[PDB]
Amino acid sequence: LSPEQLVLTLLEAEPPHVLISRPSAPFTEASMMMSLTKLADKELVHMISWAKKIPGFVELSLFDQVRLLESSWMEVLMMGLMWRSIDHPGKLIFAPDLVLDRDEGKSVEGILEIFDMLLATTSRFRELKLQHKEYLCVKAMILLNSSDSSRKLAHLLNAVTDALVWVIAKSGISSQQQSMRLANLLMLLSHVRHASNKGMEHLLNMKSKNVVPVYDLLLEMLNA
Amino acid sequence: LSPEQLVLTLLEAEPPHVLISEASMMMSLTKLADKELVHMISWAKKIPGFVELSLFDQVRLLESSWMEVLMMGLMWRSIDHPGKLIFAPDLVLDRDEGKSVEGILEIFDMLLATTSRFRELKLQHKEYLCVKAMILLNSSDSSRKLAHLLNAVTDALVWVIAKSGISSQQQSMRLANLLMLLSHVRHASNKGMEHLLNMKSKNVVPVYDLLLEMLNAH
Amino acid sequence: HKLVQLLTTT
Amino acid sequence: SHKLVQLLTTT
Ligand SMILES: N#C[C@@H](Cc1ccc(O)cc1)c1ccc(O)cc1
Ligand SMILES: N#C[C@@H](Cc1ccc(O)cc1)c1ccc(O)cc1
Repeated sequence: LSPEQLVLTLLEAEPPHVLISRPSAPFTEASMMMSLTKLADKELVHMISWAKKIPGFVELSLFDQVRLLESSWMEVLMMGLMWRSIDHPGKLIFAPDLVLDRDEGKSVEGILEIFDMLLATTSRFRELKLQHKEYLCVKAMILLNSSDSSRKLAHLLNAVTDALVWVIAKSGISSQQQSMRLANLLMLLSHVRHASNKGMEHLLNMKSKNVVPVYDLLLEMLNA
Repeated sequence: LSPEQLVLTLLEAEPPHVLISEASMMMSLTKLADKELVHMISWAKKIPGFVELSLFDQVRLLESSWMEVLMMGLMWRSIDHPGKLIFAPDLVLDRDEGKSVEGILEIFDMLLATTSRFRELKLQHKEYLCVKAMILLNSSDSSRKLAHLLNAVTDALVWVIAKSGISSQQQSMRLANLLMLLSHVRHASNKGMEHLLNMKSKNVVPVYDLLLEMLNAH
Repeated sequence: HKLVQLLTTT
Repeated sequence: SHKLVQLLTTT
C-alpha cells in the first residue's frame, strides 16, 4: 500500500533458491541442457507463487495473469539469474552448485552467445551498483509491463514504479541524478528482454533438435 | 551542448516527410521502408557524436535498431489519428486493410495499441525526438563515446520533462512510463522483422537493396 | 493447463 | 551490397 510496504511485500515474496547439482561428469550438450531446463521448470513453479504474492496480481483477469507470465517468464528468470550473479563477476550463478563460465557455454551450440549477453548485462547492473530493493521493483515491473483488468494492471504497474522511485529517492542523491538513475535502470529492460528473446529462440530450436526433457510446465510456457 | 541545444539538434536532424508515390499494400510498405532507411542514415549522422563513433559501431547500431526507429516514427505520425497508421500521406492503413495479408493484423494491432498508450500519455514532440534517438543509441574509445552520447540524450529527455513544470514526483513517473513503452515498440519491431524475414525467404515482396541489406543483418 | 492450475488451485 | 556504409561515408 505505501511504497515502503509494497517493497517489503516484494522482499518477503522472493522465491527460495532452487538447488540443482552440477553433473558428475564434464558437461555434454545433453547434460547442460538437462540441468538448465530442469532448473527453469522448478523456478517457473516458484515464479507463479511469487507473482500471486505481488499485491493486486490475483485481482487481474485470470487471462491477464496467464498472458503476463507467458510473455515475461524468461525475462524474469534472466533478471533473477543476473541478480544472483552480480556478486560473482565472470560467473553465471544459475544455482549454488550450478556456477557456469562463459566457456562452459561451449557444451551447447549457440548458448555461449546467450551467456555472453547475460554476463555483459549483469556487468552493466554491477557498474550501476544495482541495489536489492531496486532489483525487487524492476523484476516486478518486467512481469507487469510485459503485456476492469486493464485499468487494474496500469494501477499495479504504477504502484511498483512509484516504489522504485521511492527506493531511489531514499539514496539521497539530487532530483536530477534520481531521474538519470531511474532512466539508466529502465534502459536495461530492453537488454534483459533481448537476452530473453535470444534464449527463447535457442530453447525452441533445442526442442526441435530433440534435446529438451519432458518438463511439463516449461514446455507449456515455451509453446506460449 | 545544453540539453535544450541537443534537442534542437535532434529537431534539425528530423527526416523529411516521405511519400510512396494484398500485394499492393506490402509493396507500398517495403518501398516506404527502403526510402525511409535512406533518410534514417542521414538522420543518425546529424545526431551530435554519432559520426565520431567507429564505423563498425555506427553500422551495428543502425542494423540493430532500424525497424524500432521506423516503428517509433510511425507511432508519432499516427498519434493524433486514432484507428489509423499514418505510414505516409498516401499510405494510411487501418486494421481492416491489415487483415488482407496473413500476419499483418497482429502487427497493426500492436502498433495501434502502443500508439494509443503514447496518445494517453500525451507524448510531446521533444519527448519523441529524445526517445527515437535513445532507441538507436541503446540498441543491443567508441564504447565510451557511445555511452556519453546515450547519457546526453537521456539527460535531454529528463530536461524536456522538467520543462513541463509538473511535480518532481510526476516527472519521475512520466520518465518511467515513457521508457517502459519502448519495450512495447521493440516487441512490435521483433514481430515486424520476423514477418518481413518470412516474406523475403518466400520472395513474395520486392527486391529493394538497402532494405534487403538491413534485413540480412538479422 | 498446468499454469492455470498453479494460478488458481494452489 | 554495402549501401549502408556508402551512405554513412558520403553526403
Ligand atoms: N541462459 C539460459 C537458460 C534459461 C534460464 C535462464 C535463467 C534461469 O534462472 C534458468 C534458465 C537457457 C536454457 C536452454 C536454452 O536452450 C537456452 C537458454
Ligand atoms: N508495419 C509495418 C511494415 C514495416 C514499416 C514500419 C514503419 C514504417 O515507417 C515503414 C514500414 C512491415 C513491412 C513488411 C512486413 O512484412 C511487415 C511489416
